[PDB]
Amino acid sequence: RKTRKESYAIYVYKVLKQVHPDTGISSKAMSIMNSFVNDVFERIAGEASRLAHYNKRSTITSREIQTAVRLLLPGELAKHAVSEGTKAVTKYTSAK
Amino acid sequence: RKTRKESYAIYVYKVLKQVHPDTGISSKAMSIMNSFVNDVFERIAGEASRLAHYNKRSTITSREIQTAVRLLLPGELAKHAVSEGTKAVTKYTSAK
Amino acid sequence: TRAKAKTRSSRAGLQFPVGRVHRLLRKGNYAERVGAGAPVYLAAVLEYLTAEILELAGNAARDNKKTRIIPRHLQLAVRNDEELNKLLGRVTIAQGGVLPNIQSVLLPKK
Amino acid sequence: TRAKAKTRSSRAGLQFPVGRVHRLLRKGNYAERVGAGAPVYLAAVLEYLTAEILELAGNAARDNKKTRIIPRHLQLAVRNDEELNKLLGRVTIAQGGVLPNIQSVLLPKK
Amino acid sequence: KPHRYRPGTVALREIRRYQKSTELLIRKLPFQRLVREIAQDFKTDLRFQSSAVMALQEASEAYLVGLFEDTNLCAIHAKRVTIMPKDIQLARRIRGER
Amino acid sequence: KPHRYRPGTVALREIRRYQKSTELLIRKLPFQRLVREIAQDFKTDLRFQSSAVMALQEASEAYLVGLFEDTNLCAIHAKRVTIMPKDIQLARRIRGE
Amino acid sequence: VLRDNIQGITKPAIRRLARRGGVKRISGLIYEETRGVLKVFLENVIRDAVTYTEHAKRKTVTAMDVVYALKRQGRTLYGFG
Amino acid sequence: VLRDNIQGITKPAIRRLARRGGVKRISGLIYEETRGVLKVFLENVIRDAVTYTEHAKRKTVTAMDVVYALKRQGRTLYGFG
DNA sequence: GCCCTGGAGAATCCCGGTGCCGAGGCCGCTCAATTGGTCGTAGACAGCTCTAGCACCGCTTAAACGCACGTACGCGCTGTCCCCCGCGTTTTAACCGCCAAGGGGATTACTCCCTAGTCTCCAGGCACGTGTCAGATATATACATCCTGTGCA
DNA sequence: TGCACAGGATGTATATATCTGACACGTGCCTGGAGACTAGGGAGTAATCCCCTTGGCGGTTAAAACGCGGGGGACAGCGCGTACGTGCGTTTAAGCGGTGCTAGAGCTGTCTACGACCAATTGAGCGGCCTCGGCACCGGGATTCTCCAGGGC
Repeated sequence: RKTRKESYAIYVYKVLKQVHPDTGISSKAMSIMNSFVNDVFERIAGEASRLAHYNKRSTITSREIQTAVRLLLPGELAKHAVSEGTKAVTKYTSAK
Repeated sequence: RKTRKESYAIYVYKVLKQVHPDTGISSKAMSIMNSFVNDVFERIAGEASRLAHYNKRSTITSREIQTAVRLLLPGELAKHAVSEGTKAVTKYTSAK
Repeated sequence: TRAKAKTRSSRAGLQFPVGRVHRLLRKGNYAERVGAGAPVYLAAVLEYLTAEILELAGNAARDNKKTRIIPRHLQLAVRNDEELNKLLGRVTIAQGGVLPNIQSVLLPKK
Repeated sequence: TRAKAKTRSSRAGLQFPVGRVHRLLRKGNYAERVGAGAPVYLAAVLEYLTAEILELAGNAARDNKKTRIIPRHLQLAVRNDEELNKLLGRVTIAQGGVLPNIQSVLLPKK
Repeated sequence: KPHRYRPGTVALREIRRYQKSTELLIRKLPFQRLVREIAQDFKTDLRFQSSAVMALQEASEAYLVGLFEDTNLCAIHAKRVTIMPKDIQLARRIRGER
Repeated sequence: KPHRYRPGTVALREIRRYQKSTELLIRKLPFQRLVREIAQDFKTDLRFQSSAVMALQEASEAYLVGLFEDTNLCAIHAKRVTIMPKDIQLARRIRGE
Repeated sequence: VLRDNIQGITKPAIRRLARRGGVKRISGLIYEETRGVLKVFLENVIRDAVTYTEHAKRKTVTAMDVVYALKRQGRTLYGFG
Repeated sequence: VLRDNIQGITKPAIRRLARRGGVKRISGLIYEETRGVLKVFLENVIRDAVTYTEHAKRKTVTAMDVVYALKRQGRTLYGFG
């Protein structure tokens, strides 16, 4: 039995079924999307790491992520991303 | 008094007295040299961190530093830097 | 006794894994500590970006008269959307091709 | 009793601070563990690079009939050395200026 | 009397065709031999994953296509339609590779 | 007959002089006013450090000088000696901006 | 509130920059084009620097903020920190 | 050992690449220049890839090594890892 | 003699029918996320000092600005020729499928050496203070550079 | 009469003298690095499996190569007119120096809420499997675009 590998494939499929229900994806395209998610993750997390170091903090928080998003995304993408993340955090805090 | 700020100025001055015994340096040039050392340190340390993550290891070692130096320096710089670093590590192991 | 398990992704309303993002943040040598809302924020942002790209790619696939999204559709979406082109301007997409573009001085003189 | 303290930099034969480099590596979020020879190697490399740049800059100051190195001399050294130019190809040196380069078609005809 | 397309019609046709396609334009075996030859100078008795050779090919083709785009822009700036080695060299110097 | 230099001698002289010097070539108060006006659109009642404005000026001059070098190369490619807005635009396009 | 401050860059200063860049002859539209290019560059950098300043909960932009922004754009500056 | 393998990148292949680039007319001296440029690019990337492979203590060059080298050179590639 | 147009003719598009292999769903299992609890510290917060950024004024003068002239330079046009393109035929080697052997990547168990963590001790590096010499500036001078009027070979 | 030369003017390099303020050194102190030691897990090492890389062979075509004829694009030469460089006189803020004020950066002391850590339990996510329909390919017919020969104005 081959060793376990992790990918964002099932979540990419879920989002695809939300936005285009009668549409599918090929293996190469799924590989590309997995690479895209990993790249964006690394960019945002590295920027948040650098911000925390610059401010002499030991913790990466929601506002570090917010400032990293504002620094890395181009404009309208940034404001919509900030809206989505704020909404998610508010809902999480309201739940538990 | 003010809080202490670390710099590389005394060490850069030591190396300057080694290479050009009769030459001095101005404060702006010392700032530039401090920035240069911090930049090169950050570059090499980041490359070594990425190498260790790529190879699934928890320790940054001399092997990682040597490989990062090879990746980040052009040609003869890399050759001579690898020679210097190997010399230093051999001397340290001989001493203690 | 112990309550039924809920995922933090379900608590936050996301299709992306909050717990996996938290583990990746903790094991990636970013800071000493990770806050509770940081993985939620990051997973939400990744989901939003994925949805944008997938919507544009599905539109391009519909234009091509295909049901399946392929790298050509991904590249067309990215290069035709300006902000995604800025975000991914240094990325190469395998089997993506290029946009159709001919300079007007090369067209036959009419 | 305990011995007289020796510095790791003196054990290595170096003018750069091995223990300070070790502390920076430990508090910099680069990995979970740092080996013993990593700061030694890193400090040796940093010393070598500083020595190269300072040598070229001191030569450039000597050509100017000056005894103090200034940003202009640093820029002249860096931009005239090919490998150092590659290393610092996208760095701006404050108060360094440019190299004296004029294109040949702009010079007067004989 | 035999049919002849004018000088540039077929070139525009090829432009449209290859801008619509996505497949690789170099031959796989010659590219592989070139890669192995270049790698000889860096280490001996190297083995290559097939996906590694394919990734190298994709990267090289993308690089060359972008370079030719910039070269065409330079040639058009010089009031030409023929691309030239000096156009390649100007593009590489403005990009910052030489 | 009063002395006149020919059209280009003084220009080459200025080239040599300003390639020899290292000082900042823009006036500091106008640059500072420009910086404050631009920052005004991102936050109100912002204060600045003198070193902040000086770093901004140094970066801006370095950028403009490098761009002008690339522009001169393009103009020479077009068999001209005069730089033009088309030359600036082509240089920026090949750079990626 | 400040207005009309891009005209303070002035034609002689743009010409001095072009002389340090090594150019001999300059067109009249170059000055306006250079004003626009400088404005774009400044807007990008100052936006990032104000983002850093607002993260630090400060009302003062610092040389560190400018250096971090320029390093974020791949334009590292030596000599201010 | 292998020799003369740069000539396996042929004139029609360079023509196809130029057509995808939007090029209508190609000079006869373009082909040698493109061969040299390609050799330079490949040498850089393969050097970095073999360095990664040697650090891992492997004899086989992998797609992940190629991807890491391209990412180091600021030429990120999607779809291979 | 120049512009328009209708046929050829080649290429592309569109449609309908077949086969196949890769996407998509299902199933079992195991590893990672969740739950509940503890604890120790990072960070939020209030208070306070004192640095530095802002604002105003007056004066000197460098630098910008506006103007007039003329001269190189950009640009458009025209003519030559040669080189690249389109096409047809021959030759090469890519490509596909298949087969076989072995290197080397990938996994697992085991044990040891290396590194983190702690405590104590102290010397090296930072801030502060002070003095003197390198460099900046003035000034007069000597030399290199440019430009034109002039003459002749 | 178009190409060296003389000579004048202008700018620049060179030498010397004054002066000042920033560099380099000395001092005191404190905090971070070194010495000595323990405990635990990461990684080195050996052994083993099986995948996948390499190497070879043969047949089929697609593609590369080679040659040829001719049109169109590159390039050189020329003429014109205008836009920019050069210099001069007028005007405007820039820079510099003082002063005064206060907002906000920076630091300290307190304490509490939050994130690491741990043990136990379970379901979500991954690997292996199997199946069917989306797409690739083919072939044939319709449409579109290109080009030239021929005739009206």
